[PDB]
Order: sequence, then structure tokens, then C-alpha cells
Amino acid sequence: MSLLLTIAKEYKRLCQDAKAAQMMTVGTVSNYTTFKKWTTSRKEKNPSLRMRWAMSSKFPIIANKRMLEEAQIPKEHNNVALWEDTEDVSKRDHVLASASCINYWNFCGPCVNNSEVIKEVYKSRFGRLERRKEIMWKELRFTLVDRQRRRVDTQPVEQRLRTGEIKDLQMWTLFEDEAPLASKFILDNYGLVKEMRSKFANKPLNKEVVAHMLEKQFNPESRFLPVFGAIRPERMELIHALGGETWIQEANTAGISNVDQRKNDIRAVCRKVCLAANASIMNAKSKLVEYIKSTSMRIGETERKLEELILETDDVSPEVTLCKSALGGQLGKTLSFGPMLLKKISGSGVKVKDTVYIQGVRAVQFEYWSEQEEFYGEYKSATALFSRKERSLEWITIGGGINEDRKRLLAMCMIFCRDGDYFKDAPATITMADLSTKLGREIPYQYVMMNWIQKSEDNLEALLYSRGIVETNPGKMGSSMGIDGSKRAIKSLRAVTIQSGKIDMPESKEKIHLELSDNLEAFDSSGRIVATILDLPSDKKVTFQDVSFQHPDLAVLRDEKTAITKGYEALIKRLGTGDNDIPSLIAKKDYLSLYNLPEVKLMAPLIRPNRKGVYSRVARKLVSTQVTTGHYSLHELIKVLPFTYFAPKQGMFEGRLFFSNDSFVEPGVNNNVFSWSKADSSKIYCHGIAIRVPLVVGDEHMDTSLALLEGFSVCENDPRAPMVTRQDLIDVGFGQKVRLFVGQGSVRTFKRTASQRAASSDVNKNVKKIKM
Amino acid sequence: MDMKKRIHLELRNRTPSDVKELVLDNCRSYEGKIEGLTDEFEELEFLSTINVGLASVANLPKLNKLKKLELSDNRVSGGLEVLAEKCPNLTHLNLSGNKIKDLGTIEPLKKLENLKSLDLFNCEVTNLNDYRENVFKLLPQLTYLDGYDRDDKEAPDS
Amino acid sequence: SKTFAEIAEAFLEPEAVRIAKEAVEEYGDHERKIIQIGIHFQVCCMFCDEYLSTNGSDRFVLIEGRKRGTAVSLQNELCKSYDLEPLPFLCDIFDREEKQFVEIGITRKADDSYFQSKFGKLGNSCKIFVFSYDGRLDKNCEGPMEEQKLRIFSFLATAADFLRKENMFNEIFLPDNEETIIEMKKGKTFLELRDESVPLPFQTYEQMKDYCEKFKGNPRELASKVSQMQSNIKLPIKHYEQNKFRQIRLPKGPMAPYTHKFLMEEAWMFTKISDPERSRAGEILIDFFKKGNLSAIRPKDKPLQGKYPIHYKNLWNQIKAAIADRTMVINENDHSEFLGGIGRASKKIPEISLTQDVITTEGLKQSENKLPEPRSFPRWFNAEWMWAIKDSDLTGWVPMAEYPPADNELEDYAEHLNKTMEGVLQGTNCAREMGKCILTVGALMTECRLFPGKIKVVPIYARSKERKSMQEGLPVPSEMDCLFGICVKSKSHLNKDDGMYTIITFEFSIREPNLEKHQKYTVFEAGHTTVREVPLYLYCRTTALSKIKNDWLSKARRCFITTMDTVETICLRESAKAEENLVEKTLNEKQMWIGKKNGELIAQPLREALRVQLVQQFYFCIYNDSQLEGFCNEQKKILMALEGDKKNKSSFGFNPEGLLEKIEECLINNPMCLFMAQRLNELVIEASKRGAKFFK
Amino acid sequence: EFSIREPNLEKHQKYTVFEAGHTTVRMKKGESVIGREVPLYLYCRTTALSK
Amino acid sequence: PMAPYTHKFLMEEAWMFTKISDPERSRAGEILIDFFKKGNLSAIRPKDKP
RNA sequence: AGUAGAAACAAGGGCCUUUU
Repeated sequence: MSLLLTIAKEYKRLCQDAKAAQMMTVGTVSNYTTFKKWTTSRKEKNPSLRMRWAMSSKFPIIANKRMLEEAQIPKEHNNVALWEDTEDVSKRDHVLASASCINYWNFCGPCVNNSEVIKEVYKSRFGRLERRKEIMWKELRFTLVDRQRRRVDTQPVEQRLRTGEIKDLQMWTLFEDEAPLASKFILDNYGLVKEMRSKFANKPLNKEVVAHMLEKQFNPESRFLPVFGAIRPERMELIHALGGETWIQEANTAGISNVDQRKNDIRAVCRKVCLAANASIMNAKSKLVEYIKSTSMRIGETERKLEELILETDDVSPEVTLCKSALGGQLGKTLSFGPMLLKKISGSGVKVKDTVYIQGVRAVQFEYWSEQEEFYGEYKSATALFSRKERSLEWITIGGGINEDRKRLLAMCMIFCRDGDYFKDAPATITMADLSTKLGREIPYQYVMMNWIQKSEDNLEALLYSRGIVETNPGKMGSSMGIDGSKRAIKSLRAVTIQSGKIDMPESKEKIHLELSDNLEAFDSSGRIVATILDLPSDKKVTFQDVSFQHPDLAVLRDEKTAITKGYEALIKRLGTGDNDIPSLIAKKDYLSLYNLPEVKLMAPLIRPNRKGVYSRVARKLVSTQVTTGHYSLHELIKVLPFTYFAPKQGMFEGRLFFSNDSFVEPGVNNNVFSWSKADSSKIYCHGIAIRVPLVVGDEHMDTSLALLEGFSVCENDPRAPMVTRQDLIDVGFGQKVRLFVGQGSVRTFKRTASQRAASSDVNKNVKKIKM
Repeated sequence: MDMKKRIHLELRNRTPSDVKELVLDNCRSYEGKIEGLTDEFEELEFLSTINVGLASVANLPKLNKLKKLELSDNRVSGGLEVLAEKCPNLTHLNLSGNKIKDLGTIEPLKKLENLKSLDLFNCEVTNLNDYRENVFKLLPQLTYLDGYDRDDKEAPDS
Repeated sequence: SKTFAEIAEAFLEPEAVRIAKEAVEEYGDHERKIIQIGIHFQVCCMFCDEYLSTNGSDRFVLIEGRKRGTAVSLQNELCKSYDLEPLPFLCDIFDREEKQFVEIGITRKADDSYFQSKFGKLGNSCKIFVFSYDGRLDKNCEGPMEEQKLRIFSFLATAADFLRKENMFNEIFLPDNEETIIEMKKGKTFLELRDESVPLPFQTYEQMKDYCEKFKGNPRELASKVSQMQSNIKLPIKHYEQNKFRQIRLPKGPMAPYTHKFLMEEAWMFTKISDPERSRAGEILIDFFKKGNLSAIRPKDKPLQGKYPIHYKNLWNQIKAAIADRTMVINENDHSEFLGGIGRASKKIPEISLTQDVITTEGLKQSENKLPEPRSFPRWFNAEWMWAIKDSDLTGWVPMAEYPPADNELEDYAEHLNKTMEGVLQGTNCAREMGKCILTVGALMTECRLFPGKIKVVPIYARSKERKSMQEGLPVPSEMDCLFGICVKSKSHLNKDDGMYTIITFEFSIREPNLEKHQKYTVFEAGHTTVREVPLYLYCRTTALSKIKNDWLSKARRCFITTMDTVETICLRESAKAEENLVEKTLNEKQMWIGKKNGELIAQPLREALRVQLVQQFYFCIYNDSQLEGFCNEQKKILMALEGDKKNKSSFGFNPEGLLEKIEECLINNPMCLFMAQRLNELVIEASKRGAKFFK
Repeated sequence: EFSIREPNLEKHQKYTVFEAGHTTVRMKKGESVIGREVPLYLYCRTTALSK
Repeated sequence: PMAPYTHKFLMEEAWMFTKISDPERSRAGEILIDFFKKGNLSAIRPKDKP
């Protein structure tokens, strides 16, 4: 308004100068950032002394002037000085104010209607508070603690994201007029944005603070700390008040934040799909990728794509690793040999060949690495630090707390190093059948011996006996391990050391881009294997909740419900741009041409034939009623259209529309067959399966011009077309052009025509036509 | 969205003096307060405001030709005195889905001598004893209540 | 991040990434070009779009991703089959419905230069399409299909936004054909220098580069030089057991006198009851003035010791007068001017205005710094240390905040222990000195901030609370304001940190002085005071301070933290070894050696030894200097050697004599260093009865 | 337990309450049945018992 | 303060879903599962803040 | 006078730079 005119006058005055003009004319807008640093640069060494000296004065702060005049803030109440007309050297528009002035405002001053929005701004810390309040403390005890050092997360966070996925989110919720082009993360996560937008809209707020708080709300604070007991963010956030080196304040904190359940579900799904793709013989790679992209799952309220969560988590499991490898997702340098965990500290080497005779004379190749290399190893409640040297386990130290876990870790380590005579001459018990190739897929002798151990405890005992045994020398009695896993004995194993106190887990902030084979075995720029499908449980049955396996092979429904779902899908795919589609017809109010679509003609056979006319009447009625005015709900037409194909008739409609399979849908209420919500207006739930509706038009429920972006696209710039805003963008015609401003210092030309095709397929298929 | 944009959109270049109907359902109004309404709307005879986070009806301007109103899905409570002065020619009213506790809040509606039908559903008042009868004895001019007259006579379509 | 490939993987398909990677490896070019190529390749892909011809067959055939030889083979095969002319150069894609190759280009500059160069190079042989990241197109034929264009421009827009966000939208990553050679603009002078900073045997950076890029390892010469250097060195190794540590040689001379600004043991104070209304320093100094004792004082012109007694006497009279005037202010006279160093700041003399005659007139030699002089061991330090361990007849000397609520056993334990320790410590004498310093320094800092360039009057006081007797008698003991003396500042124009503002100290005592200890003071005989009547003395001196010492003295509540840490650590360690609450027992039972008497060792529970550590920390806070810093930094070696001796660890060293020298170098005219050094000698002596590695 | 009636602070003190979406109510309309959607509440409470 | 509700269940403020009774499934474990099948319970998703 | 250190202060610019 008048303020706008003042801004224009100021811009004019500033351009009248020469230097300001040169700088606002030369270069791009990014220079602003640079200019933001050359100004207001001043620091202090010990702000503490300076603060005390400074606050001692009688008007130590600065403050706005007009805000005080408007706030009718006087210069005294009962004789205490509150501010004095004057000018700071830096701001030039601020006045020196007293500490007493702040107190004055809070006690009696300018009241505001409401302030509960704060609870949303700092939601993380109110969550901390609530989690604390729901704890039941317990006694306090004194003792020594085995605190192991390791990298963990201290901030419980749902839907952990990246940074590039945030810099955009902070705009569509706060600064939409200055928003950039729509990124994929937005189009995919629409309901999330809508939620974050519903709260911080039409409110008096400082927005920079909100953005900072949102960054914290989406940042898992990763720290390298000493830890004891279970590992959960709910605890690490207050570990300081649970136990130290000499004391422990017992307390139960198991039933809060429901975090690890999501991770175990994810890993179960990963295992399932990995096995599924393994069922194949030549395309398990593409099969797995398809299973991935053909799947989704629910998190709290929202539905997220699997491949998106997989690239955000950090669960180092032999399942997640494979998936993240297929999708080209980089990851850390962490190994996996069966259930155990491993990490290399130093050393090097290279592959080498050797052979062993299974029964009598049966040569079988097995490989082993060359020079000395250190490794840390982590099994359940047990740690170890060992060294391998030319097909032998040189030394090892342990700091666990259990005998069974100790023995299992030791055995798996011995295997990992091919130490012993068994790798020189396998036992009679094993045979060529147990060797490999369940159905053709070979197996290295390593995992063979692995399962041979997991089969019987006596195999493990014999394997341990393969390691040298001697008499426990004096003094080393404490640092010795028997066959049962006892901290001391009269005779103990060879080259072993024990101790109380776990080993400090190493650390490295490194990333690597690995690959995998057609047999589901990943490689890392070397012949080393980081993961496989033999190091995971064999199989198990589970009933996954709030998941969407939208793939034929990964489906249990029959042809009837599947046909209904596919008919709905096809009917939705006509929700794009261009004439002959439902949006253009709605705009033209041609409610009749919808009845003659081909998709309804393909879904008609599924309708109950003895009452198809009556239902048809009702459906057409609703459609006209919604179309003639303009007050329609897109989630009801897509539901009732399949019935408008036949001819109306007479009869009593009793509230429900039945198909030929004794499954109905009701016009207005959500059911198992067709459900949706105003929260997530971009999804349709049919028989549990989810369907993503494109964003071409926005009906009464949808919000803020974020529901038209999938209908627009970029085109060659045309200076003839007009320039408009982001709100009038809805009044354009399908197929028209218009110029527009995007983000900052950028103008482009858009056209309301979509392009459903992506680049994956086009790149993937075209690359397959070149390897011939 | 927002009642302002909704209104400006419904007004497809039409003056706010020749319309006979308006609808603003599935919108939002800051502080549950009307925004964009004036006395300019004179020929308006119908209104529909549903699920807009409304809480009070103080701001609504003077509308005489109005003869039907809908305020369901909101959380209005207490302000029914404003309806008499602003809209004295009203006949049909609906409040199902709002915060209504006692009858003292309903008493002002007696002055709407032009009132014929009222709709109270899902409110606390309905959970009382002798509520239909006591209401009828309070508002005698009224004939229909939630779609049913005395003796439970179902009302016609329209 | 961490590599261009991972970056490209952000908005590209990893397949095209690997493709462009293999390509750059083929041509062996800089791997920074992975991006452009991948983009071009992906464009080609999305340009095919799996379109088809009338015959239900593919319409377009990619030739860009294939090897060069294979690509040319296919090009010639197609030029022959369809009977087309062979092109001189290679292309990217070929179509069948038109039977003419097609070339794709890309650029960032909004100009035709790239399209003009390409059209000159190829004329009109085939179809060329160059797109722009900012929505432009230049070609030599009819436009492409509507879906290739709407799809190609969108991808390029996204990519350009990403790059601009990554600051890589420049010629470096997106060069044209020509600007493909980026290199540091090596000038002339830089090269002239580089060929001059080379080591001796080489004379040009080229020789050094050729010697380093081809350097091979010869372990034998390395080992030979190692042994040679190992023979001409003869590094001494000295096991402490054989070569013991002599005692430390303290300096010799007079004794180190009192240095702290305020008196602690010899201090006398007048007390009154505190009213909450009158609580500022300028008010209490008057309240104590009305009763007449502060005015009853009247020193004489004959001092027991000191200098300039007339100035001190006149200053005291002026102080009394100003107090009577209800204005804590003083006028600038000759006396104050002399005591405050008002005009004794040097006068400047520029050299431009200088001459030899001026120098010869008055010698202007370089200032001969007169470093401090040595001292001897003080015999009055143990007295103060023993006096600062006893109660003071009151408590609450040091203000402290409140205790918050508690919900779990942990906070209960913490509060209990903290209450015990605070109640034990608040009753000592060191505590009242800490509170005195706190409050006096706060007042002085406030004054220096508000009333510079003006001589003021500030009291030396403190606040406390009489101890709590049983419920019998008068309950709810009262508070008390105590006054030990008067203080005065002098124009603290603290233009800069580390500055100095002279002050003056008028204190009250009832104990005659000693020349060795109270050397700087100038005492006067004032009169008598009650308790019966006893004589009175007036200790007076001069000193200065700064911002830093003020801020730190005001922050003198860290000793509590250190002591609590030590004690809680000991108790928790003793409690964990047995897995039981052993805290009260450890405080009441565990004995801590605290001194010698009659040649025997003395011990008292920790509950009473806390006071020693507290006084130690307070003195560290008071006498802190560079000397004490160096000392406390160089004494750790001795303690580690001692510990090694206790555990039969055969320690050793290279040159302990130098360590002793370094230590004894920083022992000068600072009582704390001398005291602690003598005590360390006594420690090693007493331990020699139980340990080796020390000489007598 | 399920309910369609918001609580009062006094009578409902031992109860923890939530809001679980909406539901439907069904009533006669001439010769047919209809359904009118309403909110839905969830009443949570703990208590003991014996044989 | 006023005396609060004490009984275990709710009498007047209650609510109930309905369904037809099958004599072949006249047990709690079966009735509950059947009520759950139609998915009206799964729709019950209480928000975080009470 | 004094401070402290291995050099600096003991105002500097043209009138300016009070509550445990």
C-alpha cells in the first residue's frame, strides 16, 4: 500500500546514486549474500566482562522507536527512566532503552489475543518434556559401569530428511510467493506440506525463527558418546540423568516414541523383497527394483515411498545395504558376516586361491586375503578386536559379558579368517548336497561352515577345539578363556585375551559408492563382500500393517478386487490435461460426455446387473448436481462414475452401490473399498491399496495452488504471453501459455500441459539397446 | 482456503447487489470471525457457511431479504441475539454441529416471528429430558424441529 | 558429495553417470566433465522417448553412448544400407522416418554463438538442435515433437537450478568447445620466485618435480644416515632411581610481605543490623557514621611506620568531611593528586622536534627495565592459613541462590551433599574475605563505570547472619552488616582492558604491625574501642586494579565447585568399589593427612580437610600471576615421578636439572610459590622415608 | 470405550480422552434410512478388579 | 470437589457399533475379529494430543 | 608513589568518550 509506494520512492532515491545503481545492476542477485557480510561486522573477546560493564549503565540496550510510540510506552510510571530520544551509530533508526523498559511491557503493556502457536514452533522440546513426564523413576544405586563409546542419535525425529529437502519445505509453508519450481519431494509429500502450512498460516510470527526451529525438528543430533544399556534416542537425550561412571538412577522408559518398530518393520520388508527377487535366476536385480518402486508404507498419518525412506535411514543391516546398493545409494564402510558386525581398522591385502577336500578327495576352491589386517567385531552384548594374517587368526581380545555370545563371536571370527584345519580338510559330516546350489546358486565354504555351526553346538565345540589349547600360565589366569567361555581356568585356548569392559567402537565419516552382482553379493572396489543374502535369517511369516504392495507377484487379492482397483486406476489416469479428459469437461460443464468414457465402459461388467439402472440414475444425478454449480468433490465422481454407463430406471435406492462380487461403495462415507481424507487429498485407498491422484485441478478441499503444479510445465519463452501471479494461475485454459516469476530473480514461461513420462524408463530402456 | 478469496471467486464480476444465494463451505475464517461481508448484499436470500472454524456471529452485517441460513460443523456458542437485529425476516435456521449447552442461549430466537424450521443435531441440548416439548413451549411460532413437527410429522422435500 | 559422481547422482540416473564415467576414462579427461556428458546422454535418451514408425518399429537409434570405433562402424553401416552420404564427423542420434542423422547441443549463454559455430562446422548436412537452460532453442530445420520439447526444457531447468545452488553453474563444469582448458594463470614474478625458493641441490622447480615424481625408496642409505645421526648425538637416559632429584634452591634476601589488597587476619570490623530498605554501599557507610565510632577516630601525626603520613591524614579528614556532606566525593588537591598519581604520566616528545643538543641536555637513553627483585620464605603464611580454617562467629558470608525442587533420589542426594558442604564452608573466615572481595569489587566496578574522572569513596564491607542457637532464647537469628574499612578510587578512565586505576585502602585493626610483613602499609595510632577497651590501629596503603581482576574476584565462587568436585569424586569412587552408600562414612571417617607437628604427622576427616583445599583455591585466585602459572605447570613432572615411585614403575628422564632450573626461575617475590615449593621439598623428604628417586 | 459426547472435567477425571476421526448415525426418513456423520471420541481409563 | 464417575463402563455417554449375530461365531474372539474385518476400527486413529 | 612484566599503564581526542 502506501508502504509499497514508500518502498518504490526509496528504490528510486537509491538508484539516483551511481554506486548503488552499479551494484544493483551488475551481477546476479546472489551478490546480496556477499553484501550481507561486509556490513555489521563487530565481535568481542570476553562478552561476559563486556556484558557486565555494559548493563551497569542506565540505558544499556537499543530498541525501535516507532514501536514504542505506537505502543504508547511513556518515559516513566512512578519515577524510573524507560528510554530517551537518541540514535545508535549503526542502525540510525534505533534509540537507547533501559532494562526496566522490558519489565514494564510484560507486567502491563500491549496484550495479544493468543500465543499457543509456540507449542508448535518448539514441538521437539515440548515432546522432550512430555516424554519426561511419562517416566516412572526408580531407586538409585552405586557401582561401576561399562560405558562403551559409539556414534548414536540423541534427538527422536519422525520422517528424517536431508537438507535439500528442507530448504524447499521452509518456503512452501512460509514464503510461497517467493517459492521456486516444484521439486519432486513436494509433489510426493503433499499432505505433509499442507499440514505444516495449516498451522503457520494467517498468524503474526517471526518466520526466520520458525525456519530454524523446523531445521531442528528435522535434524537427528548425531554424537559420539559413552553409552550403557539399551540404545534409544528417548534415553540418549537425558542420559546425563540416568547413570555415570559410578552411579545409576534406574527408570523404565520402554513404552515411548515407538521408534525401533518402524526400523524392524522396514528391515522385515527389505528381507521379504530380497527373498522374492532371489526367487528369480536372471533378473533379480530389476525384479527387486520393481518391487521397491511398486511399494509404499505408512508412517503415522502419511504414506511414504519405500525407496525414499531407505535413502534416509542408517540401519547397517545386510538387507538395507542391498537395497541402498540397487538404488545407487552411497553408504558407510561397514561389513556384515552373518549376524555379527565388523569394521576394518587398518591393513590391506588381496584375494588368493586355495582348495579343500570335502570327503576323501573332492577339491573345492575357497579364497582368503594376504597381508595382516586389524578388525573390530560386534555380536550381541559382545565386542572383540582381532587380527588376521595369511589365512590365520593372529590375535584377538574380547570385552563382552556372556559366555555363549563370546564363543559364537570367536567362532564366526575364526571362520571370517579361514583359520584352522577344517578349511584345509573339511569334515566328513558335510557332503556335496550341503555344499551349495539349493537350485544352482553356489555357496562359498565360509557360509557352509556357518550354517554347519548354527546347526549343532557340537560342531561349534569341535571348531573351537581346532584352535590351539594349552595350560593357563600363571598370572594370565584372569586373561584366559576356556571352552565354555569362563574368564579363567587351568587350561585355556591359544592366543586369546579377555577383559571386563567393552571396546570403544571406531568412527569414520566416510562414504562409498558400491555395486552388486546378479547373485545379490555387493562389492566395494575390490573382491571383498560387504553383504549378501546368506547372512540373513532363512525365512519367516509376518503380517505387515499399513503397507501397499502394489505389484502382481507381491499381491494376495483375487482377480475381482484387483480388476476393480485397476479400473479405478485407469479411470484416474484420465485426470490429466487435454480435452477428452474430465477436467476440461467439468470446466465446460459437459457432464454427459463423462458417461460415454471407455473406462466406465470397461468397469461396467462388474456392476450388479439387476440394479445397474437405478444406481446409474443416482450417479448421474449427483454428477449433474456437482457439475452445474462448480461445488464438487473430486473424490466422489471418481467413485460413482462407473455406474453412469447404463440407462436410468425406477426403483428404491437403499444407500449402497454393489458390484458383482458383493462389495459395495457408499456415496459420502469412506469404507474398506474406497476411502480418503481431507488431510491427504492426494491419495485414494481401495482394498487397502493406495493410489496417487495427479495434481491438475483443485476442488473445495485442496489448498493454496499446490494442486495445479502437475498440470503445468515449462516451455520455450514467449514475451507475448502475459505475466500473472500464482493465484490467478487457476483461471488459465488447458494448453495455454503464460509468463511468470519464480523464486527470486528469475522469470520463465509455463504451459498448462503435463508430461506423465519420467526419465528412469527412458534412460534404462535406451541403455539396454546399446549393449547389443 | 480463505473466505475472502472464496467470495471474490464466487463473485464472477457480479455486483454484490444482484445475487440471491451464496455458499462458503469448506473455507477458513481467522479467529472464527466473518471476513468480507457487508450490507452491500441486499437481494441475497440464502446463505451456507459450514466447517469454516467459526466460533461467533457478531460481525455479520444487516441482511433483510435473507430467509435461510446454515452454520453447521462450526463451534458457535452464545451469540443468537445478533441474528434478531441483523436478519428479522429469517425462516429456516440450522446449527447442528455447534457448541450449545442450555436453553437460555436459544431464548432470543423467539423474537424471530418469521421462524418456521430449526435444526439441532449432535448438540448437548438434545441429551436433556423433555427437550422437544420444552423447546416447543419456548418457541411456539415454530413448527418443524430437526425435520419433524409435533407428532413426528416428517417434513416434505421443499 | 566428496566426488563429482556422487553429485551427478543427485539429479541424474546412475546409469548415465557410469556411462559418462567410462567415457571420460576412455578419453582419459578430467573427471570434472562427468556432468555435461551425462546430461547430453540423458537428453538423447529422453529424446528417443521409445517413439515408433509406421512399421511398428523403433524410429530413432542412439549413437552417442557407444564407443567411438563402434559408433563410426554403425554410422557407416547406416549411411550404406539406407544409401546415404557418409558424414565427416560423428553424430549422436539417427532417425529412420527421415533418414538423416541429428546432432544435439547444449549451452548456458543466451546467444547463438554455439549454434553459429556448429552451423559453420556442419553447414546444413544434418539436423542440429541446441537448447538453453533458460528456455531457448536454435535449430536448422523444423522443430521437434511437442513432448520432447516440454520434457527436455523441464529437465534442463531443474538441473540448472541445482547447479546454481551448488555454485557449479559456470564455465568450469559447463564449458563450451573452446573453453575446455582451465589452468592457473602462471605469471612471471611467481615463477621467478618459485625457481628461487628451491632447495640447494636443485635450481629450478622442474628438477625438483622430476626428482620427487620419480623418487624411489632406498632403505639402506636411510638406515645408515639414521645410525650416523644416532651416533653423533648420544642422547642421555637417566633412570630417576640412580639419578635422584635434589632439593629446590629458594632465593635469598628479605621476606615476601603481604600483597593482597585487603587484610584477612589482622582485620577489625564494626557490625550493625541490616535493614532491607537501606542496602546500597553509600547508605550503610553513613549509618555506621552516625553512631559516632567512625567519627570517634582521630589519628595522630606520628606514624609507627610508613611514609607520606601527612597525605594519608589529610585524606582521612577529607573522607570524614565528605561522608558528613552525604556526598561520597572528594576534591582534587595536592595531597590526593600525589596519592592518586593524577599528573605523574609521562610527557611526549616527538623526534621530528628532536635534536642532538636536546639529547645531550637531558639524557634520553633507552629505559633500563628494573625487573623485580628476589625475596625469602615468608613465615607468616602458615598463620594466615591456620586462621582461615576456623569459624568466624557467623555464617552466610557468601551469598548463594536457592535449591530447586526434586523428584528422584539423585536430586535428593545432590541437594543433601551440597547443603552439608555449604553449611560447613559458610562459617569459616576465608568465606567472609570472599564475600568482602565480591561486594567491594562490585561496588568499585559500578563506580568506575558510572563516575570516572572523579574521586569517590567506597566502603569495605560485607553481609552475614548470626549463627542459629537452639529454639531457646531469641529465635529467628538476625542479619548483620559488617564494615572493615574504607576504600577510595582515582579516575578509573579504563580506556582499554589491562589498564590501571589507583585506589587507596583505609582498614581497621587492633594488632600492631611487623616490619617484614606489613612493609607497604603506613600505620597510625587512632585510639580505643570496645569489645572492654583496647587500643586501635589504622593500616593504610596504596594499590591499583583493572577490569580483569575485578571481574575475576567478583567471580570467586568457583572454589566451591572445585572442592565439591574433588570430594564427590572421592566419595563416589569409595562407594562404587563396595556397591553401597558410603558417603557420610567417608566424610566422617576417611582421614586426610593435613600437616606436621612435633615432627609427627597430623590427620583429620575429609569433612574438616575441605577447608584446606578451599583456601588453596582462594589463594590461587588471589595471588595468580605468571610466576605461579609457570610453577604449577612445571611441578606436575615431579608428581608423576612420585606416583611412578609409589608403584615401582622404573621412571626415567633426559635432563632433570634443567627442569629444576626452569622451576626455580619463576620463584620471585610471590609468597605462594615459595610456600608451595618449600612444602613440596618437605613432601619429597617425608616420602624418601618410603620412596626412592629423591636426594636429601 | 467409544463415545459421541465430549466430556466434562469434573465427572470425567479418571478418564483420558482422545478424538478418533468421525463415525455415522442412522435414522429413519419416511420409508428409507439415512445416515448423518458425527465426530467420535475415545475414553481411556485404567482400573483394577478381583475374583 | 465433586465426586467423579466411578463405574468401570459408560452408561449414558456410551456408543456401540452393531452387526448381525451368527450362531456359528457366537464368541468374543470371533465377534471382535468380525467387527474388525470391515475396517471400521482401523479407521480409529486417535491424534497425539488429548 | 604504585601495578605488572620480561612491556605497558599511570586518560585520550578535538567540549566530548550508582540499592544482594
